[PDB]
Amino acid sequence: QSFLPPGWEMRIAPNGRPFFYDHNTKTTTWEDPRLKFPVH
Amino acid sequence: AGSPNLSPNP
Repeated sequence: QSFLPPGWEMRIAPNGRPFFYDHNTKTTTWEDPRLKFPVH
Repeated sequence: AGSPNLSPNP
């Protein structure tokens, strides 16, 4: 996506939780995923 | 859905 790498699904949850979750590692993280960008 | 809603519990 625009913010966010090709791993990712930005879901801000009905509790107040935007989990930036990677689909290649299946990791739910609140840490900046764009950090992984060098993956390309 | 199959969207990431599973909050990591620390």
